[PDB]
Amino acid sequence: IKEMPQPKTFGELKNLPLLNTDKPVQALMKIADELGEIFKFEAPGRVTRYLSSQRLIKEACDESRFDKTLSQGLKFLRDFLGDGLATSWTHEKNWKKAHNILLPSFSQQAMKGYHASMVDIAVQLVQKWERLNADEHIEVSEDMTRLTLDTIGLCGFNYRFNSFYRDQPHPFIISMVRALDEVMNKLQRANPDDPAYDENKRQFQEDIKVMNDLVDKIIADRKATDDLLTQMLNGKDPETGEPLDDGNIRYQIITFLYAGVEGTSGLLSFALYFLVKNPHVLQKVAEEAARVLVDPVPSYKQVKQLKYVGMVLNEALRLWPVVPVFSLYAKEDTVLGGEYPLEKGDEVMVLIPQLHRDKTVWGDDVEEFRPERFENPSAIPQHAFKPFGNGQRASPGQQFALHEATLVLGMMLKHFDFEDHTNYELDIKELQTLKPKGFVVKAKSKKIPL
Ligand code: HEM
Repeated sequence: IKEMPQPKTFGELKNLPLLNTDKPVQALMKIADELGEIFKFEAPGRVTRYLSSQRLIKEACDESRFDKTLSQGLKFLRDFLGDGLATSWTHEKNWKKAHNILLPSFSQQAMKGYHASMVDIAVQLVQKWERLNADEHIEVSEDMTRLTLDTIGLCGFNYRFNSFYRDQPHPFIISMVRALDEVMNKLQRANPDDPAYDENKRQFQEDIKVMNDLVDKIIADRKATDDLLTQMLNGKDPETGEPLDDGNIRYQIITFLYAGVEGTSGLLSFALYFLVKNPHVLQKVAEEAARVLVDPVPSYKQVKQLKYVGMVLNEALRLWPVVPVFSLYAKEDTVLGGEYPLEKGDEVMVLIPQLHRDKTVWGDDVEEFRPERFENPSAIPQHAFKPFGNGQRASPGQQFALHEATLVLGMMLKHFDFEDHTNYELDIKELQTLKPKGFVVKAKSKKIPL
């Protein structure tokens, strides 16, 4: 039975000032590197424990001992995501119902139905890059976000955001990013009732209205005229026979569009970054892309044969898991690793970037980008790789995300050579999800028609 380490406290503010940064997850990684596999973190009125080792995280991932909790971050996201799937307690009224109703929208049959829409948007991206002049460059994170929002819009809702017909981000992206930024600010605010924050609160309500205005256009357009929206509006819970309430449906739509703005866009941006920084890996992916993608547009079967592209995407998720933390609570009194006693309700945070750098399960070379790590998935120890979370509360979008990401990276490397023309230094923007900031490249067309 050991005493848990804790970083510097600041009187009544406890540890809160340590995360007074634009990069709090990166700050928590530095604390983990100082204090080791577990440390206590206190803020006014709340305590959590950050886990960094596979040894402790494997116990946290035991669903008989631990269930999902909402971090302060996820609690604030309920301001516009409500009790959608991601921001619901496991035993809250709409979690199990929504989970059951939306399950067949991620079926193998659903995935085959989505492929044609993913190709539509991927073709738009390739055509944009083909039409750039010699003196121009690509804003990588920006164009990856255009693609992922358009893909979930078309695949999920038969709605065209038409992000490639806009120089600035779609108003929905502008408002969602501004809302996510306000939540990052709220996590650092000790005195939220201060009148100095009245303008912030007004702007927050305005951004929530813009997002709700778009949800109205998606529903109106469906009324005017078989996908995720069909299942939301018409699907009934097989257990109870009850459909989703109109209010919950709206929260689910914004939740799935949030997957469109953050997550897959981060992965694709991180993936291209690692490729331009590791030219031998880029050459290998370019060779696979050329060999497998023999048709003008990729088939479902051809995307499944892009094996090394899959390994590249997994190695991007290892180093920079784009959803970097998930939170759990002790269902009963328990002892973590035979050293740390927890009371019922005690909260733990899985620091995924630190888990993915645990030398005891990954070896010495944890900082090296080596997709060859994932040549044999079965050789990776249990609970050593958790970019999609854990158990019944794990990502339902894993297959969707990796299919989209494989298709896009495959086509990109089939159609273009890439130059890191500015010698870009990785700068990671944090919104409770991770994405490169200011990442720019030049593309050279291989002149292969679509
Ligand atoms: C690289 C891409 C993605 C990553 C890394 C990712 C990661 C995650 C993680 C870690 C969680 C668990 C969060 C927690 O325990 O608090 C999660 C939940 C979820 N993800 Fe994903 N995700 C990705 C793509 C997607 C996509 C494309 C969709 C939808 C189309 C999606 C929908 C969801 C939903 C609805 C949940 C909540 C599930 C529930 O609790 O019932 N994700 N995701």
